[PDB]
Amino acid sequence: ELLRALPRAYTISPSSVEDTMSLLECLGQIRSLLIVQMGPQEENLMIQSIGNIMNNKVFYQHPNLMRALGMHETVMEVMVNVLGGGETKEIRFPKMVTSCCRFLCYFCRISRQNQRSMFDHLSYLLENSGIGLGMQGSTPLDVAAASVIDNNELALALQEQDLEKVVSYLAGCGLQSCPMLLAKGYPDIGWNPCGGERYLDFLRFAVFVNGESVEENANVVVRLLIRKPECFGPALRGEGGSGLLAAIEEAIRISEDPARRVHLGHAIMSFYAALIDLLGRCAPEMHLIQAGKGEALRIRAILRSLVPLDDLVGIISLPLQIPTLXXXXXXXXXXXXXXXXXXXXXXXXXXXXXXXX
Amino acid sequence: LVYYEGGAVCTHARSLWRLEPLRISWSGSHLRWGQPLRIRHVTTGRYLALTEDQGLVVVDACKAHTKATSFCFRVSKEKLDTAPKRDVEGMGPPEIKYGESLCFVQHVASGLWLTYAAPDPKALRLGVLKKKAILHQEGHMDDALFLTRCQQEESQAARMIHSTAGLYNQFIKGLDSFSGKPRGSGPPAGPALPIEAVILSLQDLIGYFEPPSEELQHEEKQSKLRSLRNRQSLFQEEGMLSLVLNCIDRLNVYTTAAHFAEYAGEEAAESWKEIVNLLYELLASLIRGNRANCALFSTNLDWVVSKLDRLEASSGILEVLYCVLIESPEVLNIIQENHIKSIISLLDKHGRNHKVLDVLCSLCVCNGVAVRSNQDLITENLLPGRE
Amino acid sequence: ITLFPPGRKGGNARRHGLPGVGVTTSLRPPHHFSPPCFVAARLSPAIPLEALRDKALRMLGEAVRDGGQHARDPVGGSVEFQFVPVLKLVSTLLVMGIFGDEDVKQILKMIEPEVFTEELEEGLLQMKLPESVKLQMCNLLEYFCDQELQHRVESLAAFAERYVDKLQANQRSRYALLMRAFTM
Amino acid sequence: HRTLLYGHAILLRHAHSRMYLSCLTTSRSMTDKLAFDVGLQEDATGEAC
Repeated sequence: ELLRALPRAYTISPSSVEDTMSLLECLGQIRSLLIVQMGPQEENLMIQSIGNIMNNKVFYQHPNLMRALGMHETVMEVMVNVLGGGETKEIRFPKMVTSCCRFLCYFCRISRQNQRSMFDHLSYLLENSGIGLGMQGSTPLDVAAASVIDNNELALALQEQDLEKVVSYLAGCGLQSCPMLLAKGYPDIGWNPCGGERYLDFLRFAVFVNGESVEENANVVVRLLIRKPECFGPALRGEGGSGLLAAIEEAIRISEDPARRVHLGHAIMSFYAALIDLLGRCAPEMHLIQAGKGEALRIRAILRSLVPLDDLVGIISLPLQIPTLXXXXXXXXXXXXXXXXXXXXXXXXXXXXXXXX
Repeated sequence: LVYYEGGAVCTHARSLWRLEPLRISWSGSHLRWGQPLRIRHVTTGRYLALTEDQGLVVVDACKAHTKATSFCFRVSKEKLDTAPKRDVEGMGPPEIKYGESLCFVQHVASGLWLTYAAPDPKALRLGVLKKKAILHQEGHMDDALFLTRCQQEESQAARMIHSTAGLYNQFIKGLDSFSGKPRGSGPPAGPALPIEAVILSLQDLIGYFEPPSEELQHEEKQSKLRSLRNRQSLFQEEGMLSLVLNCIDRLNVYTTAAHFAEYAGEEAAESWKEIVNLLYELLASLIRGNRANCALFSTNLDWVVSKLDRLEASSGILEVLYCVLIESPEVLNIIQENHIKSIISLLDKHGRNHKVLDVLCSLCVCNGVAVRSNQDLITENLLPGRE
Repeated sequence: ITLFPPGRKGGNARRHGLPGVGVTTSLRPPHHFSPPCFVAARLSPAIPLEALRDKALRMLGEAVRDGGQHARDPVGGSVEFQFVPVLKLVSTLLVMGIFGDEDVKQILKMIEPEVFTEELEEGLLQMKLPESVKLQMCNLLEYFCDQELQHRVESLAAFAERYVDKLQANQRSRYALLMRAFTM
Repeated sequence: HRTLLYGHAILLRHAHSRMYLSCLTTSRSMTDKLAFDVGLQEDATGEAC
């Protein structure tokens, strides 16, 4: 019994005990409110408790006591209890979901051996994230992305089947439009780019870590991505569209005319830029695999086959019109040109002739 | 119309088939390949038939002739020798063996096989597969009709279900016969009402679902609980639960039924109270012990609360309300405020009773959670006036 | 904080001591009771606890005397009706931690009189119990075992701190002298 | 003679021309990205066979 109870034991220095009392009272308040039926007063006091326990500054110094106290499991059970149900049950009590998601993201960002442990909940977070989008704010997808940030181990170690779940969710978002934007002031445009950009960002965080992409995860996501043509935009898949230049100029023309707070052309170009950037990181890295092993040759041949050359040159040739002296931040944007310049120096490179243009 | 379904339907009593041979004598003989036999669905009371326009449809026994209704069982589709008919008195060798039959339908009059249509529509793909069975000449290769019988006492219950459904249906028709016409001296209605059969069926059905005794051992108690739960589940799925409420409403509309049950005339004033009490007792016996049956009462909370009738059946509706409150916590979210007022007014009209206090206690702190709204509503309804 | 109590007579030592000693210096929050303003979120109503603490231990002695007298009529009509709720109140008060060393004293003796502090009476364990009174006694014994475990934990922590300080000083001495000197 | 199994790569050889079936890089372009033709090659010294 002493052997089993010793992991719970912790020793703290003097002159810091008052803040530990504040932490214990806050955690006792959460523990007592765990059994109470959910309500607006309960969510208000719980939001206040989480906000007060974030600013304690004992969270800054010691994460081992936070890990031994099992606070993360308690907040996770809170999120399970509130989130569980239908989609309208997920939008029921819409607040305080962001508070728990932000708390778990910050706890993951605190230090290692915490991100190892949040990692275990990846699958449950993933299938809760799909219905759990709702309004703008912290989402379980952000927590799942924060579990894999900047870790060579963890990613590449245990990512067996979750990528298939993400690409299947992306394919499901590729067909049909979401009703929540269609209800208020929308042209009923199918295949909404708002649903899918977060999945592409999570995939980008998965494939690229600490400056070099991981080959195995890149190959797996390449295969499950190419197995379904609907995940890519209907310009790439359908013969009605033509590459990215027609789609980009279509987005510009939609942005030019009030009809045919989100700008649809900006969202379209953000989705396409995110897809291009994800394909850019997913290319073989540093060309040292490519010198002797043909798997990188086949992968680079496929990713050359999806995107034709001179389309990116046409994209960078398209002018944004600089207001200078500016204007709206939701237009053509000088922040996605680097995305198109990322798939050029990884799957195309520069010889000498194209350097002129 | 028959369909091809897979899922929860296997446990339910919708999938039942009985083979009736043409020969009455030695009907229980070993099944021979190629011999004519008719397929019956006991709960619906209908026989499979080809007809002309509709295809494989179930039809009544009176309209069913013998050429379309007759089916057989052939191992191979290719036409064998034309002399399978032979009268045997003993059981004989078992031609059909269970677990490895892999037999085919082969309607005998048309000589045209009825495997399945296999439409495969773009429409309704997300949805559970469901194919209408109609005839194909060439047919398919993956029919795989292997025989695995397992009726057991479950089959017994199915027959009773059919019987009681018919009786109750006819009874309701009698209600729908006479409710409109204000009665005078003389015969109210021609076909009359089958009162005693209804009372006897109600008593037998109440006795069929008796809770197991506490004095029995643990293993036997668990076994009886599981068997009762399965029987109640199938009885709910076949649709008796709505049938009970349909019977209750038409009697409940008549209120005092002193001169109001004289709209039926005599023979109904002596049996009204007994019939409504037995129907409430049967309903309370059916709902108790199953979480799904209690959770399905979410829409009927207003139906069970709003009655509170003075004379007919007191404490019978209260038992159903108590069971709904104790078993299913989903009801407690939709309790509202006027229902608490109604339950409290029941205490003042019907006097002090510990069952209403137990109901109010069960309104709060169901399972581990405690609902604060019901607590404060009961507290504000329990006024400082000490009455 | 010492593992074993201060040992007299030198080698002859290692008496276990009595559990439930307030020497432990753990870290638990206060209760925060509130007065019963009886207004008609908010905290629990306040009652004077010392009168209850006396009334419980007192009526406990009265009840154990009544149980030892073997009267034909119980206090509540049955022996379990007179024994269960007072034991429940005593267990709740012991869990909440109000009972002092003197208050835990003679409660622990009412549990068992024969072994306890020293250089007839009938204990509650020895008398026949109707059952469902035994559960509260088991809960009390579990509480005492938890107190013993907590005392063990505090003693282990204190010894750990002093030993690690001594070994830190020893390591500083080892690296300071020798090594640096660089005899080479 | 070895029995074929699921998930096993096989080799096809033409009977008349004694050539091996394979995929080719340059193809007629309808759905141009996902469009590679299939044809014979003389020597089975490649991965496409």
